[PDB]
Amino acid sequence: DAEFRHDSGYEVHHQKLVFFAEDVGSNKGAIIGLMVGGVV
Amino acid sequence: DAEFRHDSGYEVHHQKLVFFAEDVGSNKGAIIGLMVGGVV
Amino acid sequence: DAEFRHDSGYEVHHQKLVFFAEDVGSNKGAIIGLMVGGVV
Amino acid sequence: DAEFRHDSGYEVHHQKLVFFAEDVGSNKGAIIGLMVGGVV
Amino acid sequence: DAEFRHDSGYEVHHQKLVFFAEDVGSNKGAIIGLMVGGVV
Amino acid sequence: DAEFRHDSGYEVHHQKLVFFAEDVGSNKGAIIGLMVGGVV
Amino acid sequence: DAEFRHDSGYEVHHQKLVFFAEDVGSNKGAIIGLMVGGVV
Amino acid sequence: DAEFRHDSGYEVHHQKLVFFAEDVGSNKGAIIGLMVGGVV
Amino acid sequence: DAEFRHDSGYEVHHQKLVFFAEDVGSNKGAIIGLMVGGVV
Amino acid sequence: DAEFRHDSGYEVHHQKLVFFAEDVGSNKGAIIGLMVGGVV
Amino acid sequence: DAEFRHDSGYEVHHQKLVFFAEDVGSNKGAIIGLMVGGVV
Amino acid sequence: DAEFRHDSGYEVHHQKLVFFAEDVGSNKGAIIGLMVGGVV
Amino acid sequence: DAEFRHDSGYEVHHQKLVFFAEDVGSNKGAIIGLMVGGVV
Amino acid sequence: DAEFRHDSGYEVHHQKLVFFAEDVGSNKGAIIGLMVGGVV
Amino acid sequence: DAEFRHDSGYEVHHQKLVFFAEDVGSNKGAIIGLMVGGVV
Amino acid sequence: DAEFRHDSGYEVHHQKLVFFAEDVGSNKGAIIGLMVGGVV
Amino acid sequence: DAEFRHDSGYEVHHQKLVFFAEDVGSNKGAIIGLMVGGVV
Amino acid sequence: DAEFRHDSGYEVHHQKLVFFAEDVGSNKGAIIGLMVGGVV
Amino acid sequence: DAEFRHDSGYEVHHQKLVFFAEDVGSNKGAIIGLMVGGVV
Amino acid sequence: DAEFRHDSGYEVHHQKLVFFAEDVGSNKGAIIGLMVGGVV
Amino acid sequence: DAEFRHDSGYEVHHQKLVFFAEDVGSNKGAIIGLMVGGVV
Amino acid sequence: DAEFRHDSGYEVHHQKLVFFAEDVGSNKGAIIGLMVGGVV
Amino acid sequence: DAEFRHDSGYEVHHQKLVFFAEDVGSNKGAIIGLMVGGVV
Amino acid sequence: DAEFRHDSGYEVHHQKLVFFAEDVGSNKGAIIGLMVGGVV
Amino acid sequence: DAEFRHDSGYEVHHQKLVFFAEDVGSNKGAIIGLMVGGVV
Amino acid sequence: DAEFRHDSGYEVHHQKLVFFAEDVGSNKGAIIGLMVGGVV
Amino acid sequence: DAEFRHDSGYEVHHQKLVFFAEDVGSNKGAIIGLMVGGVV
Amino acid sequence: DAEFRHDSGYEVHHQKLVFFAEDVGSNKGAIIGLMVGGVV
Amino acid sequence: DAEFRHDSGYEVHHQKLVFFAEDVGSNKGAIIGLMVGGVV
Amino acid sequence: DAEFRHDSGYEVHHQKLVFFAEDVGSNKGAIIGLMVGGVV
Amino acid sequence: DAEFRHDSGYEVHHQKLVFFAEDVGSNKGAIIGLMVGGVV
Amino acid sequence: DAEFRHDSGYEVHHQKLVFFAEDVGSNKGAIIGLMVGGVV
Amino acid sequence: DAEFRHDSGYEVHHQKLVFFAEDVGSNKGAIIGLMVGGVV
Amino acid sequence: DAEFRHDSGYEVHHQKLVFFAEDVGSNKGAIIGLMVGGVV
Amino acid sequence: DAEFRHDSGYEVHHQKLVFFAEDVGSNKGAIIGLMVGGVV
Amino acid sequence: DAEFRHDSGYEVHHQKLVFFAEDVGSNKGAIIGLMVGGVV
Amino acid sequence: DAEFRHDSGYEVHHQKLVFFAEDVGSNKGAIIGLMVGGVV
Amino acid sequence: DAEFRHDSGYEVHHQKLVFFAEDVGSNKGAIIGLMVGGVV
Amino acid sequence: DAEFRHDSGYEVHHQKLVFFAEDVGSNKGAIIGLMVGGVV
Amino acid sequence: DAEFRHDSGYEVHHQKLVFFAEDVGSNKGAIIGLMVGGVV
Repeated sequence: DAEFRHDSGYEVHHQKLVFFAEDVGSNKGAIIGLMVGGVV
Repeated sequence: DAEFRHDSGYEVHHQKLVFFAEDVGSNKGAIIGLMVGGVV
Repeated sequence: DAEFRHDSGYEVHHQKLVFFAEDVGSNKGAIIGLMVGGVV
Repeated sequence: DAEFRHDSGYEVHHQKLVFFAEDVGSNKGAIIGLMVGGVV
Repeated sequence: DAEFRHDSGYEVHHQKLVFFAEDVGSNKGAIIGLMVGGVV
Repeated sequence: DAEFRHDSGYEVHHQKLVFFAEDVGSNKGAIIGLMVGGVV
Repeated sequence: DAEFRHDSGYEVHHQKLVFFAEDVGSNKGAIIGLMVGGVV
Repeated sequence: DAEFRHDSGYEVHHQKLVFFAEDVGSNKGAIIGLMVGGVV
Repeated sequence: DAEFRHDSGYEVHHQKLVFFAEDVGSNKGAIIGLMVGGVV
Repeated sequence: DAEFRHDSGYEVHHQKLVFFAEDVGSNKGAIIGLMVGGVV
Repeated sequence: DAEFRHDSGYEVHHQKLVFFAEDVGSNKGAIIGLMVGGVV
Repeated sequence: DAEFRHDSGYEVHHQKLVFFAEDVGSNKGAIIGLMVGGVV
Repeated sequence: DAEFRHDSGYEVHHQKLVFFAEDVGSNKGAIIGLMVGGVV
Repeated sequence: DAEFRHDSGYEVHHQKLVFFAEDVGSNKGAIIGLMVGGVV
Repeated sequence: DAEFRHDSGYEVHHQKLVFFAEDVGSNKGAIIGLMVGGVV
Repeated sequence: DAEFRHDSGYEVHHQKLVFFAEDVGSNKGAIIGLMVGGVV
Repeated sequence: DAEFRHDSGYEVHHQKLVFFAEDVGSNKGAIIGLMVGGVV
Repeated sequence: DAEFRHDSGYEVHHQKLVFFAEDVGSNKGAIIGLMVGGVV
Repeated sequence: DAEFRHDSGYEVHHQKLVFFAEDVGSNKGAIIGLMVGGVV
Repeated sequence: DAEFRHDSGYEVHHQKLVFFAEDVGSNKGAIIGLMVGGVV
Repeated sequence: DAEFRHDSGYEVHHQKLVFFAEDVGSNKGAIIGLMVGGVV
Repeated sequence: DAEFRHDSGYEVHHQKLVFFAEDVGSNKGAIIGLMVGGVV
Repeated sequence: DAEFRHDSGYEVHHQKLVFFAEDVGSNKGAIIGLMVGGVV
Repeated sequence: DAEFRHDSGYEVHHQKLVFFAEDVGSNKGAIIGLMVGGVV
Repeated sequence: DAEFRHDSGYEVHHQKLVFFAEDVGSNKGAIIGLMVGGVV
Repeated sequence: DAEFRHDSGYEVHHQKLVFFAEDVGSNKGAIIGLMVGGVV
Repeated sequence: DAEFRHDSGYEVHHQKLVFFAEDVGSNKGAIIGLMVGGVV
Repeated sequence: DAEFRHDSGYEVHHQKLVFFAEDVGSNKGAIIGLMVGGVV
Repeated sequence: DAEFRHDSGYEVHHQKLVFFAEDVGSNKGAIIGLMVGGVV
Repeated sequence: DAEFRHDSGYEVHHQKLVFFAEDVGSNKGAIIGLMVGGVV
Repeated sequence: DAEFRHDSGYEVHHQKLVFFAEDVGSNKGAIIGLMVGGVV
Repeated sequence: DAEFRHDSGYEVHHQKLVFFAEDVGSNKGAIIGLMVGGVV
Repeated sequence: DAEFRHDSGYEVHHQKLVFFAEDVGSNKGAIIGLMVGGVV
Repeated sequence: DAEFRHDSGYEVHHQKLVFFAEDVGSNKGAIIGLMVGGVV
Repeated sequence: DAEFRHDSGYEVHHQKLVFFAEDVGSNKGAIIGLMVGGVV
Repeated sequence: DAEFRHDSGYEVHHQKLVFFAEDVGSNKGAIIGLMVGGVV
Repeated sequence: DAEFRHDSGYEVHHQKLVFFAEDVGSNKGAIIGLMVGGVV
Repeated sequence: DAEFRHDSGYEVHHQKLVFFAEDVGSNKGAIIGLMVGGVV
Repeated sequence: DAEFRHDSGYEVHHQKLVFFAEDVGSNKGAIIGLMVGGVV
Repeated sequence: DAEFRHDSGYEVHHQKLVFFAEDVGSNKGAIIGLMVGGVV
């Protein structure tokens, strides 16, 4: 995207498991079926 | 998006499990079927 | 969106489980079926 | 995207497991089915 | 993309496992089915 | 891409395993099915 | 691409293993099926 | 590419193993199926 | 390519093993199926 | 290529093993299937 | 190619083993299947 | 090639073994299947 | 080729073994299957 | 070739073994299958 | 070739063994299968 | 060839053994299978 | 050939052995299978 | 040949053994299978 | 040949052994299988 | 031959042994199988 | 869908223009945020 | 859906324009926010 | 989809223009955010 | 899909233009963000 | 896909133009972000 | 795919132009970001 | 693929032009970022 | 592939031009970034 | 591949031009970044 | 390949031009960056 | 390859021109960057 | 290769020109950068 | 190769010209940069 | 090679010209840069 | 080679010209840079 | 070689010209740069 | 060689001209640069 | 050589001219630069 | 040599000219630059 | 030599001219530059 992202960690006293999945999905811009510049 | 995101952690005294799934879904912009610039 | 988001953690004394799913769903912008610039 | 990203670590006292999957999905720009510059 | 990225490490007191996967997916630019410069 | 990337390491008190895989997927530029400069 | 990359190491107190795989995938420029300069 | 790259090492107190693989994949330039300068 | 590359070493207190493989893959320039200067 | 390369060593306190394999793969220039200067 | 290369050594306190293999692969110039200067 | 190459040694305190192989592979110039100066 | 090469030695405190094999491979100029100056 | 070469030695405190093999491979000029000055 | 070569020695404190083999391979000029000055 | 060569010695404190084998290989000029001045 | 050669000796403090085998190989000029001044 | 050669000696403090063999090989001029001045 | 040769000696402090073998090999001029001044 | 040759001695301090074998080999002029001044 | 579709044309006495766009929209199956097979 | 669709044309005596956009909208199946198989 | 489609043409007495765009939109199967086989 | 498609043409009395674009859009199978076989 | 396709032509009394683009879009199988066989 | 395709032509009374492009887009099989056989 | 293809021609009364481009796009099999057989 | 292909011609009354390009694109098998047989 | 191909011609009443290019693109087998048989 | 190929001609009433280019592109078999039989 | 090929001609009533270029491209077997039988 | 080839001619009523080139390109077997039997 | 080849001619009513060039290119066997039987 | 070859002629009613050039290119066996039977 | 060859002629009604060139290229056996039977 | 060859003639009704050139090229056996039976 | 050869003539109704040149080229056995029976 | 040869004549109705040249070139046995029975 | 040769004549109805030149070239046995039975 | 030779004549009807030149060339045995039975 036209902007950024961020993340942060820091400590813990025991075991830690982390799973991260960002932005699942097709589109982030524009989807166009058909465009016509001009007819007659 | 034209804006950013953020996250934060910090500590804990025992085991921690974390699962993250951001922005599930197709679109973040525009979907359009068809456009006509001008007819007759 | 044109606005950001945030999250926070902090500690606990025992095991903690977290599951997060943000913005489930297709659209965040505009959906258009058909547009006509002008006829006759 | 026209913007960057970031990440952060820092220490912990025991074992840590991390799994990261950035931007899963087809499109980040524009998809066009068919475009016509002009007809008659 | 038109912008860069970043990452960060730092130490820990015990074993750490890290798995990283950036930008899984087909497109980061523009996909065009067919384009016509002009007809009659 | 038209921009660079970065990474960072630093020490740790015990064993560390790291696996890195950037930019999985076909396209980073433009894919065009067919283009016509002009017809009649 | 039109831009460079970077990496960083630094020390550690015990054994470290690193595996690096950069830019897996076919395309980094332009792929064209067929282009026509002009017809009639 | 049209830009350079970089890497960095530095020391360590115990054994280190490194495996590196840059730019796996077919294309870094342009692939054209068929191009026509002009027809009739 | 139209630009250079770089690498760096430096010392270590114990044994180090390094394996390096740069730019694995067929193409770094242009591939053309067939090209026509002009027809009729 | 149209640009140069570089490498660096420096000392170490114990045994070091290095294996280097640059630019694996067929092409670094242009591959043409068939080209026609002109037809009728 | 149209540009040179470089390498560097320097000392070490214990044994060192080095294996080097530059530019494995067929082509560094141009490969043409068939070219036609002109037909009718 | 149309440019030169270089290498460097320097001392060491214990034994050193070096194996060096330059430009393994068939081509450094141009390979042509067949060329036609002109037909009818 | 149209350019020269270089190498360098310098001393060492213990035994050194060196093996050098430059430019292994068939071609360094031009290979042509068949050429026709002109037909009809 | 159309250019020259070079090498360098210098001293050493213990035994040294060197093996040198320059320009392995058949061709350094031009190989032609068959050439025709002109037909009809 | 159309250019000369060079070599250099200099002293050493202990024994040295040297083996040198230059330009192994058939051709340094031009190889032609068959040439025709002109046909009909 | 159309250019000369060179070599250099200089002293040494202990025994030295040298073996020199220049230009192993058949051809330094031109090899022609069959040449035709003209046919009909 | 059309050019000369050179060599150099100079002293040494202990025994030295030298072996010199210059230009091993059949051809230094031109080899022709068959040449025809002209046919019909 | 069409050019001369050279060699150089100079003294030595201990025994020296030299073996020299110049231009081993059949041809230094032109070898032709057969020639035809003209046919019909 | 059409040019001369040269050699050089000078003194020595201890025993010296020299063996010289110049231009071993059959041909130094031209060898012709058969030649025809003209046929019909 | 068409040119001369040369050699040099000079004083020596201890025993010296020299062996010279100049231009061993069959041909120094021209060898022809058969010549025909003209046929029919 | 688990069912097919259909279309029909037939004639007209003058010019006819038709534009068709089937099934505008993201989904035809199922979109779900998250599932849990079982907890404690 | 589990049902098919249909369309029909037939003729008219003058110009006719038709624009058709079927099933505009995201969902045709089922959308689920979160589902739990069972807790305690 | 698990079912097929169809289309039909037939004749007309004058010019006809037809534009067709089937199934614009991301999904025809299943999209899953995250699934868990079982926890504790 | 698990089913086929179809199309039909047939003749007309004057010029006809047809443009066809089937199945524009990313997905036709299954997209999964992350799946877990089992945890504790 | 697991099924085939079809097309049909047939004649027409005047000029006809046809443009066909089948299955534009990234995916036709399955895309998985990350899958885990089992954890603890 | 696991199934074949088809096409059909047949005649026409005047000129016909046809342009055909099949299966535009990256994937026809399976794309996986990262897979884990099992952890602890 | 695991299945074949087909095409058909047949005659026409006037000129016909055909352009065919099948299966444009990177993948027809499987693409994997990283796979792990098993960890601890 | 694991299956064959086909094509068909047949006659025509006037000139015909055909251009055919099969299977443009990188992959027809499997592309793998990195695989691990097993770790600890 | 593991299967064959085919083609067909047949006659025509006037001139015909044909241009054919099969399987343009890098890969028909397997491309692997790196493989590990086993670690610890 | 592991299967054969085929082609067919047959007659024609007027001139015919044919150009054929099979299997353009680098690879038919297997390309491997680096393989490891086993580590510790 | 492990299989053969074929071709066919047959007659024609007027002039015919044919140009054939089989299997343009580097590889038909296996290309290995570097392989290791085993380490420690 | 491990299999043979074939070709066929047959007659024709007027002039025919044929130009044929098989297997243009470097490799038909195996190319290996470097192989190691075993290390420690 | 490990198999044979074949060709065929047969008659023609007017003039015929044929040009044949089989297996143009460097390698038909195995090319190895460097091989090691075993190290320590 | 380990196999033979073949060719065939047969008659013709008018003039015929044939040119044959088999197996252009350097290698038909094995090329090795350097081989080591064993080290320490 | 380790196998024989063959050729065939037969008659013709008018003039015939034949030019034949077998196996142009340096190597039909083994070319080795350097071999080492064993080191320490 | 380790096998024989063959040729065939037979009659003809008008003039015939034949030119035959077998095995042009340097090597039919083995070429070795330098071989060592054993070192220390 | 270790095998024989053959040739054949037979009659002809008009004039015939034949030119034969067998095995042009330097080597039919083994060429060795330098061999060592054993060192220390 | 270690094997014999053969030739054949037979009659002819009109004039015949034959020119024959066997085994042009230097070597039919073994050529050795320098050989050493043993050193220290 | 170690084997014999052969030839054959037979009659002829008109004039016949024959020219025979066997084994032009220097060597049929062994050529050695210099050989050493043993050193120290 | 160690074997004999042979030739054959037989009757002729008209004038016949024969020219024979057997085994032209320097060597039929062994040529040695210099041989040493033993040193020190």
